[PDB]
Amino acid sequence: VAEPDRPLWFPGSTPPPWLDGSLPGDFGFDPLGLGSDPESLRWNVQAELVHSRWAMLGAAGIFIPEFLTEYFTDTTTLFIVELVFIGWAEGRRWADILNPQKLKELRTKEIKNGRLAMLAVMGAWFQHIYTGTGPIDNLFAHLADP
Amino acid sequence: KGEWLPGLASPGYLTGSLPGDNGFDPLGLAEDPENLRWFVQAELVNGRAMLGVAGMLLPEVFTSIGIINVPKWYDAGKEEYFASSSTLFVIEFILFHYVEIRRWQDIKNPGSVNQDPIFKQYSLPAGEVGYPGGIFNPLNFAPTLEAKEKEIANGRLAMLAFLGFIIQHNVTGKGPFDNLLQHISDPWHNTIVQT
Amino acid sequence: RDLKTYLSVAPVASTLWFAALAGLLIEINRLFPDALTFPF
Amino acid sequence: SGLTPCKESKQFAKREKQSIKKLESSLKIYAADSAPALAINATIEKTKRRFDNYAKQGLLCGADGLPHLIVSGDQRHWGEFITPGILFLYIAGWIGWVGRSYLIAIRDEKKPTQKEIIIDVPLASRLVFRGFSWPIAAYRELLNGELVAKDV
Ligand code: CLA
Ligand code: CLA
Ligand SMILES: CC1=C[C@H](O)CC(C)(C)C1/C=C/C(C)=C/C=C/C(C)=C/C=C/C=C(C)/C=C/C=C(C)/C=C/C1=C(C)C[C@H](O)CC1(C)C
Ligand SMILES: CC1=C(/C=C/C(C)=C/C=C/C(C)=C\C=C\C=C(C)\C=C\C=C(C)\C=C\C2=C(C)CCCC2(C)C)C(C)(C)CCC1
Ligand SMILES: O=P(O)(O)OC[C@H](O)CO
Repeated sequence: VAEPDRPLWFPGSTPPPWLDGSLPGDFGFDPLGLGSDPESLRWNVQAELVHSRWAMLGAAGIFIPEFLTEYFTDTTTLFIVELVFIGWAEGRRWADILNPQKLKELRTKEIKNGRLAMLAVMGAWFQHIYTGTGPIDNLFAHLADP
Repeated sequence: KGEWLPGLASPGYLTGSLPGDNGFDPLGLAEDPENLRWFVQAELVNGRAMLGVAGMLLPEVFTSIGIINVPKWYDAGKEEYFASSSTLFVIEFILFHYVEIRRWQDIKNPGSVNQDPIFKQYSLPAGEVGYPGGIFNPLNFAPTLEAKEKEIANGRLAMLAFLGFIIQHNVTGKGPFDNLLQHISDPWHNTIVQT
Repeated sequence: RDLKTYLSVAPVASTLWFAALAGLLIEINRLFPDALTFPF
Repeated sequence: SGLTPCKESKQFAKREKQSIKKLESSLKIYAADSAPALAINATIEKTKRRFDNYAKQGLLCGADGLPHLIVSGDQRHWGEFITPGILFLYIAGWIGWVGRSYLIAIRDEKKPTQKEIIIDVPLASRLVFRGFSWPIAAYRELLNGELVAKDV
């Protein structure tokens, strides 16, 4: 499943031996090498995944403020139940980590969008910090003038 | 039998021969077989909690509506005696002393199954260190086998149950049952989180 | 990337350990300063 | 124990007042609302608080007006030494037991000294928590807590 053809992030050239495009979304990226050990990558992979899956949903939180241009016992219990629940959830996911050609497409695409939310979900707050203003309108509200 | 965690896997010491085996010994205390045979005995005797935890719980809820007027379990120091307290300790000690050592021998060599002063009579007929049949089992129930795993499992919960009782008492300043019912005053706000 | 880990596993480990230990101890002292006894 | 408790002490009480007056003397040159101000006042409340707490917990205080600890074992003053002492030995053993457990696991095969200068083995498989129950090392004692090479 090797190819010198994958759309590298930096064209001509970008080939780290560990990355090969065998994985989905392999745009040949990792100068640091932040995973040159298969134990290193196999973990990073799962890590870069779950994150994305979450970030997407986070995005689904940016979907709600445009539909309209927080608890019955705030935090506390709401968290413990969360801890107790996502625990067991993430629990088993942990135990699994240590124990068709069509699908590649889906998964390559899944990561990239997923990559987007994180950069996204990120952006909306380091723009919100220090700078008390919502992003809700900014798309064409800040487009009025730089 | 089962496993406490799907990965990690059971140790070799936890064969499954013992009732209540679930491959849970992350630290490694019971790894030396002599070590187990002792901790197996300790788990049963500690576990058999049950007797007490039920002893501190049930009479507290029999005094629920006013059926009995007995003091709380943590208020029963005095004068719950027709002979005063200090009398009772010595009686409790001296004789428990006797029972405990005899029980002790059976752990090293079984044992002391026979009667003693008795001039012309039977003796306990049994096998197995942790469980002795005989009047200990007058009904003559089934030393099976699953119950042996039932016995444990219920004792283990009782233990955790005791740990709950004592802790909770502190902070919740009162009865483990008032406690229990203060939570029921429409919970979702009546949580340990409060304290 | 195996290399960075090991690197962090030499006597530096001691500094990180003692920094973490110091932080714990100081913070404990913040929440409970002037402690001449254990009263509970 | 010629000492009379920090509550009915006139010296230990006097010592409290002396310390806070000196602190108060310092804030007079900075003008409230300023930084060095709180820092001084925050120091004063801590001063009052620690003096207040010491009287609560007991603490006998000598004629000098400072608390003296009693380590005789007296039940009235267990918190002054025994209870912290029990806590120390617990952690002291825990460290001792975890460290011993490490050098033992290392010895078979490998280059043992390699693991000593570099420990890219963290708690080995999972050795730290083993200390939570160190006192069960009493049972290690009845077997082979000691090697029989030299003497008994
Ligand atoms: C006296 C109590 C007691 C004793 C002697 C045992 C003994 C044993 N257990 Mg058991 N167990 C207990 C209680 C006990 N257990 C409780 C309450 C639970 C519910 C989680 C379990 C769940 C359990 C499982 C799932 C398994 C065992 C197994 C075993 C056997 C092997 C492990 C071992 O040696 O234990 C060592 C003995 C000790 C460690 C006793 C000391 C423990 C510490 C000091 C107490 C901790 C106090 C508490 C946490 C303080 C508060 C903490 C704070 C954070 C709030 C051995 C016979 C394994 C087996 O195969 O059974 C045959 C098995 O897989 N146990
Ligand atoms: C294993 C631990 C343990 C257990 C399981 C118990 C269990 C019990 N204890 Mg005990 N206790 C313990 C440890 C334990 N304790 C310790 C360590 C101490 C310190 C000494 C005590 C000190 C203590 C005291 C001082 C007392 C108890 C009592 C009791 C009993 C309470 C219910 C009762 O009054 O009689 C059981 C309830 C009944 C038998 C109800 C039926 C009565 C019959 C049918 C008569 C019929 C009357 C009438 C027709 C019915 C109609 C009434 C209607 C109007 C409602 C219960 C058996 C009380 C007791 O001794 O009970 C007699 C009480 O006096 N305990
Ligand atoms: C709570 C809730 C509920 C409801 O629903 C709503 C809401 C509110 C919204 C919510 C939620 C939210 C969320 C979940 C969020 C999440 C997020 C995330 C995950 C992010 C990440 C994020 C992430 C991110 C950024 C990441 C990033 C990363 C990066 C850059 C990296 C880089 C790199 C790499 C690769 C490698 C190489 O060699 C180097 C470097 C250079 C180092
Ligand atoms: C009580 C008290 C007191 C006293 C004390 C005393 C006097 C005692 C003692 C003591 C002694 C006289 C002891 C001894 C001994 C011995 C020996 C012989 C030893 C040993 C050991 C070992 C073997 C250990 C080991 C280990 C561990 C286990 C842990 C870790 C470490 C190791 C690993 C090292 C006073 C009063 C002071 C105070 C108060 C309290
Ligand atoms: O087998 P379980 O699920 O009843 O586990 C026992 C509890 O942890 C307390 O006994």
